[PDB]
Amino acid sequence: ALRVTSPSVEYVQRPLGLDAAHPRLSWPMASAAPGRRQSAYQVRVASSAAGLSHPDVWDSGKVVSDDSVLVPYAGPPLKPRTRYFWSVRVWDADGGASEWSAPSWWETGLMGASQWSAKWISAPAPLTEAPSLEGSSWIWFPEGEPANSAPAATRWFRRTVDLPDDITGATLAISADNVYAVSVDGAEVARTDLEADNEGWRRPAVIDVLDHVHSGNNTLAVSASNASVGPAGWICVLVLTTASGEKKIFSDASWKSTDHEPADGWREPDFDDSGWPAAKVAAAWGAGPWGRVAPVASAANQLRHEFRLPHKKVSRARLYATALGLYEAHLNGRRVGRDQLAPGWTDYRKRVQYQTYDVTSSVRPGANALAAYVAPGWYAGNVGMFGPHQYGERPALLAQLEVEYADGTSERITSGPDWRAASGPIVSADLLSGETYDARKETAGWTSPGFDDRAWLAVRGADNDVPEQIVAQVDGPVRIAKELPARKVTEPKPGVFVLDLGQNMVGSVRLRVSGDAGTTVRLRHAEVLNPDGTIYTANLRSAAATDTYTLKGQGEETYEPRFTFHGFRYVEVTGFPGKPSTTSVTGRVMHTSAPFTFEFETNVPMLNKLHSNITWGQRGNFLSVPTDTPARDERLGWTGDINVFAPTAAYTMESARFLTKWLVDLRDAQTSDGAFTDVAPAVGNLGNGVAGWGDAGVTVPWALYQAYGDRQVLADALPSVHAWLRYLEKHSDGLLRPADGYGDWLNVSDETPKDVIATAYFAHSADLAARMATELGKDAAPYTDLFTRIRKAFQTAYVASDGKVKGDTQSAYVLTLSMNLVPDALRKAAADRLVALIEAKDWHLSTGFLGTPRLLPVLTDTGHTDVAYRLLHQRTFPSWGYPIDKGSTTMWERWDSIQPDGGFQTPEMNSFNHYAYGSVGEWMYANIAGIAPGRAGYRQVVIRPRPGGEVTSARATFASLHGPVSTRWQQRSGGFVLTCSVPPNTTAEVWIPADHPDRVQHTHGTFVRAEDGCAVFEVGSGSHRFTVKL
Ligand SMILES: [Ca+2]
Repeated sequence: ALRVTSPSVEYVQRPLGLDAAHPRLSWPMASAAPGRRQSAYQVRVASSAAGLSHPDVWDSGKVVSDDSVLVPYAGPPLKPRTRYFWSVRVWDADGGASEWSAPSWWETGLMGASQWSAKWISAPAPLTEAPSLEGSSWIWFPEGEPANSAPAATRWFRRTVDLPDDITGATLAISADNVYAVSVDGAEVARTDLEADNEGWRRPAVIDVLDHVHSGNNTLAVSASNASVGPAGWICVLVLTTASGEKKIFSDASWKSTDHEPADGWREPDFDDSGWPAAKVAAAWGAGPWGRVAPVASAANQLRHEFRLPHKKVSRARLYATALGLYEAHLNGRRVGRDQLAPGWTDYRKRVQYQTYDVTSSVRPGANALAAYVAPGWYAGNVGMFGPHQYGERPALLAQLEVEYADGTSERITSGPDWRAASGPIVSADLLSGETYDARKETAGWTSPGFDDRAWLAVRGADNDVPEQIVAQVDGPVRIAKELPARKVTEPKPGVFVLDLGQNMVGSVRLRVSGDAGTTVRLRHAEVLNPDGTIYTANLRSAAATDTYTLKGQGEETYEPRFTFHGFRYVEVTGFPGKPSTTSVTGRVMHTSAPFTFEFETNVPMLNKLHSNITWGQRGNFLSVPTDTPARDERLGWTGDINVFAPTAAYTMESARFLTKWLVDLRDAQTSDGAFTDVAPAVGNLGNGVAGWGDAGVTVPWALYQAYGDRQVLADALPSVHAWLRYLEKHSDGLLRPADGYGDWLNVSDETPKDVIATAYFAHSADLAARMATELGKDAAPYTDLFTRIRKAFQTAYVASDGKVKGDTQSAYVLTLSMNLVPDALRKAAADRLVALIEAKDWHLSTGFLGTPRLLPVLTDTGHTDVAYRLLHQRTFPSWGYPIDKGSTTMWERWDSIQPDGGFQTPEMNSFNHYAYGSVGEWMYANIAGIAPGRAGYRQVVIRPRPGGEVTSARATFASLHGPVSTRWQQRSGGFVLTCSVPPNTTAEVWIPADHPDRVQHTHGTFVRAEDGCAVFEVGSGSHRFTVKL
């Protein structure tokens, strides 16, 4: 008989906090007997597992249908905060019913803003703002009008100040147009450098100076330099904290200045400056050309609330939470959940995602404490190459804890004005810069009741814009999926240790260290090494990717960052007490919580490595949004990159929830004139309307539809697709598109004309829109007609009588053949020419981002699988093999990220972890493993392994929505054997290469025809075997 295995709701088993009005149910089935199809199903939903025999929510009754995947709930409207139990049974094609599936459940979340009574809260200004420059003045030497114009020169400044007794803290905030070097009592405490300056006056530094100040007279001295003729000035505040409040010392006319280089000693207390004139105020803070300049603070503050619960039996407790920023919540001394970087990145003006946690076993009778760290994240911290405060200035928390009692009563505890805040140990936390943690600043016991917080500060209501929508998180929360212990420790310079994790990973480390309180360990993170064995970080650009930990002197300390992440294979450790060992550093690999769904293995080590690298490049960049790179100061949701990689991504991980979520981001960013943006979420004024980039709005829904059969993804995308096509028609001339855009980005000196590219993508988008309309039973004629008209305009403009395409590049042919743009009479000629260009390059590809994903497929489509294998197995540059031979463990941004001479490509743009060239994956899975969808969502699977190159042996399992699709084939002593497993309610078309077609032995299925050297079989579900002996 047929049985239901692993039923799911919205792609997952037992989702907690699901807000869908009509959650989509799936029931993979298993059967030892071949050839099974579903004729009917019946779903029941009830308020308890036992209640399913007499269901109180829904009973579909027996529904005549072969649908078994993503069937929408169609009972009475669902209520918020409710657990729904469900079960399904089916009838096979004979009429026999299965067992009822073992009962399962989903639980709704809050389903709408009105169900929140919590308030947004933030730590108060002393905890979320850096010491500021307000009250201070920009000063210079008294020459002319320095705020307008000063010479390109250095000026010198001194001030002796009498500081109060009992100083407990001291900070210096300082900025200069253009650079400065500041000292206290002759010891330099900070500087900026002329060569490194790029409008550094915009970014004041804040420095702790307690170790250099004392009571009584202290001498401050500053040199400052103006880089060119124009505005000059420098500004500072020295804040001294004592138990009786703050004292501030400003830059102002009480400072002495000189314009002639002073004698040495000029920084020392007893130097004679009595002949130096007073410094001149160039502008008060806020005045001059410099505006309201402020230092940036990025602390992850602690927020907490104690409360009393009744002594009654708890039936259930849930915490719903989110942040404008990032948070980690704690309840009664125990961290809540296992998510990292919650709530993730959305356009916070339009939506923020909330999380739901089961905390039933954490709540207590009597005294309870709820607590959270709250950090800047994407909301307020550095984002890409664009700096901080993209959405707001200060992070905010929203939290609602609901406890239900067995007597039917309940309590609700929320974020609000009664919460208290403290700085705690996380001094700085930034996604790009890293995290700085001082264990001495720990407040032991703060996540537990009975804690003394009388000297904590009242929280404030947040002044953040309220997101339009608060929605249950759609994608899998980022979680640690695995740990990578350090594989070796080197010491390439004295006291500078480099630990190799053996894999370029994304996440952060656990540091174990024992040593004296006050010892500071620094951890820098790198993707690659210099030839001397030191870490190379130039390609990271402005992202420091440095975590700093100061010890509390308490046994074997453990430090695990919370509010940052890096992309790296190597960790450089400085300041370690003694010698780190491999146990000192362990990588914690973080990404979206989605399963891997493709196992692939061949007889060829290099292909197995290529597959590993693909899955590592994908997972490294699947953290909240599909990113271009996880390591440098970028990490943006680049449309081009996911456009090319989506079909491969949908083989190797369950990518439906992740890319569904991202397409919501893309549509949130679509411009008012219908242009898809270059990145989504849209930050930093990057462009829009770019061919092969903005087209992700069409190609990514289609890729999800092909992999999963997800009709809802198409329905939700189609109106944005219409608006995109309308935009593209408006921005074209007789349907020909401008030669603008990125083009075939990072091709190997084989540049395709951008108008050929742009017009090809326009047509392809029209083609896909017709295919979507068709799948949805909508009217496709307008789109089909549009496609027809673009293809004609395209062929006339760029395709010659002999089949030559304008630009005569590898990508020019790849794209036209792929998108069905070459007239059919000329496909042979166009493909012949492609092969000719490959042969001419000594059997190397030349394609960039847009050409590469379609190259091996086009080669196979046109009867050149042998050539595809040649490219695939190629080891010399450019190739997939070239980087692998150089020790790659991910896909690089460039074919030559490490060049053949051994040097690096330009650090201006050179990542070792972009998934784009991993798009070769889909060709391997479809052709070596022989697993491809004949109908959307693998309702029919085409099993067409094409042996070739060095592959004589392959095995694969794809975790489809209908269940596992497996293949295993072997060529040996003349003979071929293929076995496969095809799940119930699906069918397969199997192609078996054979000298003599009608001689193939087969356990199941029907010979239908001979084609291209193989017997073609049609087969139903089950375990099949095919053999060809001689
Ligand atoms: Ca200047």
